[PDB]
Amino acid sequence: IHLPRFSLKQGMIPRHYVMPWKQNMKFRNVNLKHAEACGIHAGPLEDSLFLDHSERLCHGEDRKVVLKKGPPEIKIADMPLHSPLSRYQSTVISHGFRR
Amino acid sequence: PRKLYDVARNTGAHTSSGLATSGFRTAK
Amino acid sequence: MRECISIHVGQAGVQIGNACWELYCLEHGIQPDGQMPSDKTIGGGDDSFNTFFSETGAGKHVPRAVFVDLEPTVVDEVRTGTYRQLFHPEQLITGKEDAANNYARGHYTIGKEIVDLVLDRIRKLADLCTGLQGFLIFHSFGGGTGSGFASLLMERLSVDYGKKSKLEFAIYPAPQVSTAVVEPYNSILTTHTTLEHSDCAFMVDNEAIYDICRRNLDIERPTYTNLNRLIGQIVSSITASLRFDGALNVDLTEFQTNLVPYPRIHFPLATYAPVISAEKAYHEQLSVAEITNACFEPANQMVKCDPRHGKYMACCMLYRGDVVPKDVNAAIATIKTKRTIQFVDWCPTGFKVGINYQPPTVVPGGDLAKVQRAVCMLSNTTAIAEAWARLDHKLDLMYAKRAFVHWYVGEGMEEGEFSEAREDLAALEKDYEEVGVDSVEAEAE
Amino acid sequence: MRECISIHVGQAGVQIGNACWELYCLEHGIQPDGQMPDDSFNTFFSETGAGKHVPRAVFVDLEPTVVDEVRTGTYRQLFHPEQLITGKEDAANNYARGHYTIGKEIVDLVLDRIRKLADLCTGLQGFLIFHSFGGGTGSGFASLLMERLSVDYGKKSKLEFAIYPAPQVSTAVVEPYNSILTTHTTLEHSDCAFMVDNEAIYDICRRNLDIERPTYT
Amino acid sequence: MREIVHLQAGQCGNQIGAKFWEVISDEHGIDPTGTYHGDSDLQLERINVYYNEATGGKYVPRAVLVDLEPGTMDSVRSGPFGQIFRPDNFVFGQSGAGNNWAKGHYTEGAELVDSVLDVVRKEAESCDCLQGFQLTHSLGGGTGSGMGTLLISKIREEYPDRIMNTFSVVPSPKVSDTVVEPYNATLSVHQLVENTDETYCIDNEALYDICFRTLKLTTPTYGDLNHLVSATMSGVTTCLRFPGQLNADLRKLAVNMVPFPRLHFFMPGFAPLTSRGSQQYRALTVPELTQQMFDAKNMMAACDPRHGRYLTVAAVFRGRMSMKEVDEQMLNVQNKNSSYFVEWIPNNVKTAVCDIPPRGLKMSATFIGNSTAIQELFKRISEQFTAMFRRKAFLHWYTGEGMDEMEFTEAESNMNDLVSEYQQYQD
Amino acid sequence: MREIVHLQAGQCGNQIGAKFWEVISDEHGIDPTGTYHGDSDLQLERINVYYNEATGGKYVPRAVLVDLEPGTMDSVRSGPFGQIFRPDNFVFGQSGAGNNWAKGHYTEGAELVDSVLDVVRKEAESCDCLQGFQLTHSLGGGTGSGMGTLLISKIREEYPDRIMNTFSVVPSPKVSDTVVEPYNATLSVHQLVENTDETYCIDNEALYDICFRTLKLTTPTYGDLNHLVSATMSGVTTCLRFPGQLNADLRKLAVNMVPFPRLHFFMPGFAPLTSRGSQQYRALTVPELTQQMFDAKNMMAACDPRHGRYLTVAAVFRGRMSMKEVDEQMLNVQNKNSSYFVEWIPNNVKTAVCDIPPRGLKMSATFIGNSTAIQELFKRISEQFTAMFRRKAFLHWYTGEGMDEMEFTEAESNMNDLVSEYQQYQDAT
Amino acid sequence: DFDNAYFTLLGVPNKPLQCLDITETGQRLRNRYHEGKLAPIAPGINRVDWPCFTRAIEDWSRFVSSAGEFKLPCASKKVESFSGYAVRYLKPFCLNQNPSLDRYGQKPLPFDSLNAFRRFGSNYSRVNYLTPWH
Amino acid sequence: NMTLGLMRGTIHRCTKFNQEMYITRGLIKGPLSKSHLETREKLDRPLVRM
Amino acid sequence: DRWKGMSQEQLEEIRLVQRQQVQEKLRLQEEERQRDMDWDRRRIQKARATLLFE
Amino acid sequence: GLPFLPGTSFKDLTKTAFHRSQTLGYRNGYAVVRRPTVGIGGD
Ligand SMILES: Nc1nc2c(ncn2[C@@H]2O[C@H](COP(=O)(O)OP(=O)(O)OP(=O)(O)O)[C@@H](O)[C@H]2O)c(=O)[nH]1
Ligand SMILES: Nc1nc2c(ncn2[C@@H]2O[C@H](COP(=O)(O)OP(=O)(O)OP(=O)(O)O)[C@@H](O)[C@H]2O)c(=O)[nH]1
Ligand SMILES: Nc1nc2c(ncn2[C@@H]2O[C@H](COP(=O)(O)OP(=O)(O)O)[C@@H](O)[C@H]2O)c(=O)[nH]1
Ligand SMILES: Nc1nc2c(ncn2[C@@H]2O[C@H](COP(=O)(O)OP(=O)(O)O)[C@@H](O)[C@H]2O)c(=O)[nH]1
Ligand SMILES: [Mg+2]
Ligand SMILES: [Mg+2]
Repeated sequence: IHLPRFSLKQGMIPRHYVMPWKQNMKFRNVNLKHAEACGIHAGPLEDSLFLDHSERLCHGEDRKVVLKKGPPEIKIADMPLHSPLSRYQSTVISHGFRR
Repeated sequence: PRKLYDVARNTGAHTSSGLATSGFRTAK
Repeated sequence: MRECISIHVGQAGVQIGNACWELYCLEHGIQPDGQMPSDKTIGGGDDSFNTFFSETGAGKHVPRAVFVDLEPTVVDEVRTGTYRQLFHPEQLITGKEDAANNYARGHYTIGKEIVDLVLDRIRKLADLCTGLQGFLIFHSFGGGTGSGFASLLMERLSVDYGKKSKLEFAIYPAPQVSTAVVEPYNSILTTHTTLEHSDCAFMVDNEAIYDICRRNLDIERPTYTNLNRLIGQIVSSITASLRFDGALNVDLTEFQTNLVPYPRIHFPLATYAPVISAEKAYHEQLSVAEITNACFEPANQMVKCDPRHGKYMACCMLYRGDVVPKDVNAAIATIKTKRTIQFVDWCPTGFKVGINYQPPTVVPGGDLAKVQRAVCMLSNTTAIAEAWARLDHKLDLMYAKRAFVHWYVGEGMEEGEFSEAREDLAALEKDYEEVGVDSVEAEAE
Repeated sequence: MRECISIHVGQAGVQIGNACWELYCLEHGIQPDGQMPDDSFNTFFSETGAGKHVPRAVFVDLEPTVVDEVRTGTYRQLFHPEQLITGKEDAANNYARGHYTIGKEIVDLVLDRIRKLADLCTGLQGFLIFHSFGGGTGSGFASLLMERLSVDYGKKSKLEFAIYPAPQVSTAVVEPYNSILTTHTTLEHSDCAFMVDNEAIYDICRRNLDIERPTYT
Repeated sequence: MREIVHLQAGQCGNQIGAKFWEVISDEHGIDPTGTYHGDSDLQLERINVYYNEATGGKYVPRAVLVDLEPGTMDSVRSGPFGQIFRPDNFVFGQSGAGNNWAKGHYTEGAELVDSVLDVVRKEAESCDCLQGFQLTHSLGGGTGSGMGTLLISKIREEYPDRIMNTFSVVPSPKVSDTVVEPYNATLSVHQLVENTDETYCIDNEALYDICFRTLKLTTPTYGDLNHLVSATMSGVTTCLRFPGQLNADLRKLAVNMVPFPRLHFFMPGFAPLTSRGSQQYRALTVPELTQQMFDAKNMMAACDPRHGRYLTVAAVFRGRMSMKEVDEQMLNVQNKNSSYFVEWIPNNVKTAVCDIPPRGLKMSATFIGNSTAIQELFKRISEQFTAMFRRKAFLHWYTGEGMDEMEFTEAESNMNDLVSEYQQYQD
Repeated sequence: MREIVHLQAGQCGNQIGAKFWEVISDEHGIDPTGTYHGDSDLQLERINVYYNEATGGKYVPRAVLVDLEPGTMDSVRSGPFGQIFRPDNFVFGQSGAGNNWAKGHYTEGAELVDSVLDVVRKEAESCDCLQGFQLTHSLGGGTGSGMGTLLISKIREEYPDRIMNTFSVVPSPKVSDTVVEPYNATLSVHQLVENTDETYCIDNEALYDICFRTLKLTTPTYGDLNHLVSATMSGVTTCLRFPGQLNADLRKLAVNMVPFPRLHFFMPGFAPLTSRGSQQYRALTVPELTQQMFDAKNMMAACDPRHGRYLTVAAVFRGRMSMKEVDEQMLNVQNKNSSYFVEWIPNNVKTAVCDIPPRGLKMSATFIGNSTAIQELFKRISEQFTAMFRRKAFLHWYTGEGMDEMEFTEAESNMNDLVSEYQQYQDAT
Repeated sequence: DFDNAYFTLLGVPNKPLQCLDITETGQRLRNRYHEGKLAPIAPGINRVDWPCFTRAIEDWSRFVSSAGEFKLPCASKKVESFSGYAVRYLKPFCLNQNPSLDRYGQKPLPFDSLNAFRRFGSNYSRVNYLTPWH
Repeated sequence: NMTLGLMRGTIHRCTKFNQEMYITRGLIKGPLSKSHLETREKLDRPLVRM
Repeated sequence: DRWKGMSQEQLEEIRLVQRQQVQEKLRLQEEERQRDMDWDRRRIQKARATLLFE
Repeated sequence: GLPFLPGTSFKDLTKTAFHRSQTLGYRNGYAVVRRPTVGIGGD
């Protein structure tokens, strides 16, 4: 009944990338018990996080914990003169002039 | 002279010539 | 053992064959009289001509072709030309009056009195063949006998010869350049035959070959002969594995196996890779990566469509000359990296390769340079729908006020042909967009 | 595997690249007709399996009078016949023209030839773009070319050798507009920008070199 | 192979067909005796389109010469090329029609239509595959405008599924030649509408403008006008008798240029017309032929294309040319003048290219244009008809042969209906 | 290819354009039969700018000749260089305009515009990439003024993106040839500011001044003034026809010179002008060329730039030279008399260099300069107009053609607006 | 370029392979004819017209192209030079054709004389206020 | 014609907004020919694998 | 199974055939130039004879 | 022997007589056609 449920095909996504914690023979059983406790996946069948230029989207972390992760989005105000994003100040300047 | 430029075409140390100046030419 | 019977219908078919068979007579050692001076071939096994040629009782070679036209003004050129003694006199069928750009005439009135002789000649040609791979039909859509009589010929051939393979190399009406007014009617009404009674239909735009000739070659103001040479090179490349030796030979059945995903999807796209003049081959080399990347460009395509907007469903690469499979593998691994060539989701491999060791043969007074390598991409794309979308608009514009239908209905055709053909083309459009939709979810938020 | 594609846009770019490629041909073993009369040439020159070396450059200009001298004179044999891209009209000292109206129908050909040059590249270090701020195609089409080069290739380094407008002398009147408008775009699409000035080179040629009355060459 | 039985009725028909057969015999290489003295093999490969194989190794024309009075046949028989025609084909009466349509249709043409139909039944059934018939006549005269339409009405019954062409000379706007000419013009248009597959309308001062402005001829005779009409007459069928890259017969043009069965009035043209002193100031080249093809100073009808919308346009080319240049020129002319072509036909140009040019010419072309600007000629003839018919001006010369006035009423009603139906496709 | 379609108009237009085509055929090495006989291969690749291709390797000029009488047409056709022109390009009428702007613009000249338009569309659709047009006429005539303006205002809206140049000859203040010429001058100047991109103002007595003091010419016929006009007529389009270190076409001299769409009146000049007695006593150098360009006795309009402010100055140099002693000299002339250049543009100088000189000259240079001192021509033409119009001196020769009498009033109003607009942009800080 | 004394074989000069420049085919305005020459006779094929082309020239052109451009092999060289027998037929009282013939013809006429039969370009017509023909 | 005159700024601004938005859309996706991608930009990376 | 590829002399032959094709292109360009000049001369001859008769 | 184009027909200017001859005719009700032994003008 269940079929693989992938995402939109983008660039910058490998044709085949598996999480390196599944292929580790040392530190294997502790990883499997951790995955069972977290309830992610322990089976071998759908074990490709990135396939056919798309995300697996099926056997992960319920698709809401993944999105609600990391720091929140930053207000687009100005880049300081050391940030790597300071090359793109010229578009932020134009967007501030637009309003 | 167009006779000179045909005799001098095949002059050298390891060059075979069949043309002859003022006479019959070889059959090969 | 590997025969192939060519059928050339119409003026476009005959003039295409006049270059195709000169190319075939030059690839093998065939003089225009019909002689083979030397039995040994530089790349084959002393019977390589059996795909196209047959022996007679006088040490002569005769092509396995039937030239059909409803008027003799172009077939008598073959009967009086340089290859007058090469062809059997019966192998060049002719009619009395042409259909005069009318599908109805060539399908119902004029074509009924000449179809029996053509089927008789096809039967006597296929009698000699013991290993007949398939047919190769050459016609054009914008005509009366290339669109009307070819339809009747394919309808009778399908019921006569069963599930034997057949291929057509048709000429499609260009988006902007046309030589006829009533051309969209004939081009619409012949879609049912190339959809139903076909195995792999090829569509060729004259305009796209015009851009290829003016841009890649240094030929400004080309004619139909320079257009026909390229089509001859392509049909030579699609059949070169049935004659000559190579690393990875591919027959015409592996073609439809690795190219046709569904029986109603048999419209791939043709492009020839190293189409350059002798002027510009002096500077650049012709490596496998160069002529694999150049095949994917929209300008190099032989129809006026943009493959970037569509997605590839299958791809068949046919290689000629100095080609070792390592180079093909490297080129394919290169072209899988880039974002531009986007494949469909249900085809993870999407490539079929074929390698032959013979470089393509040039003709005297030809346009293309003599090269070491040649590729002929033959791939189906969802980007072929933007020709049917352009044709349906013209048919709807003409038929909405019922312009030229009086020349058709009074010639035996029931007037409901146009509506049914338009509905068929609409169903084809919907089917071609049904196989292109990604079976994935559009993220969230 | 250490290759550097050069791009020359405009009259200033072409007249700089002529001297540049003369020096490049003399420095390596490359004859003016592309022949040989030891792998140092592979950065700038490509290889064909017949003894012919092809430069890794594009000469792009909208007016035809500057590039047609290249495909007529001595080094006409060296360059590929297509690598000299040429338009019909010019940008006419207008950044707006060469950036929005005339430069739009030319940029596809230049992008295609840049892609075909990069297909020969396996170790592409970066680009070298030569143009001038005071012109129309040297400011409009150069900005658009780098602006789509960044989306074509990404973080690959593109180096600039731009003829900045001189303080005292000038060849045009409208050049502050072009020089204002192109530095709004050569800020986010240029990793480096080596600046040169014409009158400083005039003073250098007058004082350090013996040459009074110096041409552009 | 494909056979044309050329018919001509009247003084205009005979004097045009004389120059027509002169031009054809020059092109196919036929001396005035009748034999072949040409210098090519292509001139004999399709010579049976216009000629008959007979005794002497000579070729006689398929010409049927018809007149009610033999006055002008005397001049063509005394010409340089008057000995080729068979003496049995000359059909002639004793009294002329006197510019009367009724005499050429009911009284004097009725006694002569038997022998003409015998001659054309013999000439049409000596054919392996007859393509169609060809009539040259005039719409102003008496034996042309009556006898030719009687011949069409009698021939279309015998051969209904064949192609009929009519290179009629339609009346002239400014100065006429016959006073009673609008009556003949209306009564003959009423027959040509229902009776003819392809009609070609030629005006006389259109040709006068051609000879005066384009060719700069100070003293032009009628030989030059007949030469121009013959040149555009031979260019329609030039692909039947010579090969080419794209061939088109009469039937292909009939299919392409006739949308609905009542629009077949075309405006002929001839492309490489250049003055003597302007010959070296211009080149023969496909753009400089297709520009003069579409020019208003080149049409053979006295109504410019700008008065209406171009419906369909033919272009039959002859010579060594490239197809890309031709098919880009015909696309460019449609793209530039987008307001003068009908929007509901995506392509308004049919193109054919032949192989052999005329002698002494590199390139030649024959403009054939179906336009909605020819409806202003029929309006002009119709209003002149109403001015004449309101007071019954010359009507007693027509009722005196037993004609009803309802004929005139119905002949003007058909013209009015065709004018209103041409106006339907103006928008 | 960037080709110019040349448009003669009237007697002045024809007499200038015959000499112009003579110098163009001299530069490209074209004989009167129409072939090529040049001594260099640099004279042929850019011949499509002015010459169309005819059969047999014959080059026909890209000119249409317009007149309203056959007097000057027949003279220029029978001249030594009259056989190059296409026979169909001669379009003329029977009844002249009679030195009437209204006859040339409304009644007689309107009969003829539909044939000149036919020849122009005949000639412009044969162009691959047409650059623009070029009109030669005079503002004191009847068919140079009226018919020429109708051509200007009728080919502009068909081709609304090209570059339009007029080499107009505006009336002289002092020497006069036509009594009624202020009316024609005003009514053509009012129309010349809406449908032109570049206008070159030339006065006859300015050319007489050049011939009498600079050239030391003693009996200058109209041919010498025609050469003086035509040398700078060919000195502007020279960068299209020949290569150079710094190229500039008509449009590059259009964007760089006109600041606003109603300031396009320049004063031409020609640098290396000397007498025959002073032929060998001169070193043809750039400091001897720029010094003569900016001299007040060199401009071909009788408006002294010392009475105004130079809005923009353009200079096109010809001949092999470098780019130091060009730019240093133009900097020096910008800094020496800085009171005559507007301060609200910091660099008023445009410079182009071509390296193919005219034959017989090592170096040459053409001046094009936009100045606000051109208002003294307009205001003085207006003064002579209003000394005439208030008494209705010759208005019956104009009113009798259906022209409304308010047209003179709005022409005078627009002329005064031009003068005031030039006045505000002078003292603007 | 086919004339060279040092490459004479059997009395005919031939063009070597090292003198061919690849850029010559893209030179439209370098190898071109300037004037040419007329003859005071009727048109036709004759012995004094220089570029007169018969039906024996096109057959020769098709033959030479199918003969591999007349190669000349040598010892220790597969192809050395190009034979001069393939370019002989492009190698050469009579008057000049370019002097104009319009100067001995009639004078040009005004536009209203040319409009004697049908009127073109009239201001008071329908077509003057419609879009013109480009 | 004044209603024609004022429209040109809005059309040109819409064209420029479309051009800039197309370019940033192309910048969100990666470069063509992923062999040009430097090692700091792949989603795999050395840092994310550990 | 084990073909390495074409040797040096085959590629040299392909290069020589390309050079021959370049030479043929030169010859055919001269051909078409002379054809155009021929027919120009024909037309001008006819025009001059007609002018003489006039 | 000039080529037959529609600008090369000319009139015989030095021709005075223009008589025609009735080659067509009737003898006894039969449409007789005889050979032309003379042209237009007695030639
Ligand atoms: N590429 C190419 N296309 C051709 C050629 N000849 C004809 N065509 C195409 O064919 C169309 C002409 O109509 P055809 O289909 O050839 O006519 P037909 O097959 O003879 O049918 P009928 O004319 O009715 O007898 C044109 O639209 C051309 O595009 C050719 O030699 N090469
Ligand atoms: N250093 C140097 N600068 C040059 C050279 N050639 C032109 N320039 C500069 O170019 C400027 C003139 O504008 P161009 O760069 O030629 O204009 P363009 O690039 O051709 O583009 P358009 O203005 O549309 O013609 C001058 O200000 C010079 O500073 C050169 O050879 N060397
Ligand atoms: N254009 C043209 N018209 C002709 C010619 N010969 C006769 N006509 C026309 O013939 C008409 C005169 O009637 P005609 O045919 O002579 O009378 P019919 O012989 O009794 O039919 C006029 O309208 C003339 O225009 C010709 O050679 N050229
Ligand atoms: N400066 C100059 N003026 C000329 C020339 N030929 C005529 N003119 C002037 O043109 C003015 C009158 O122009 P006109 O001949 O009436 O123009 P028209 O309307 O075409 O007739 C007079 O003031 C003449 O001085 C010339 O070669 N140079
Ligand atoms: Mg056909
Ligand atoms: Mg420039």
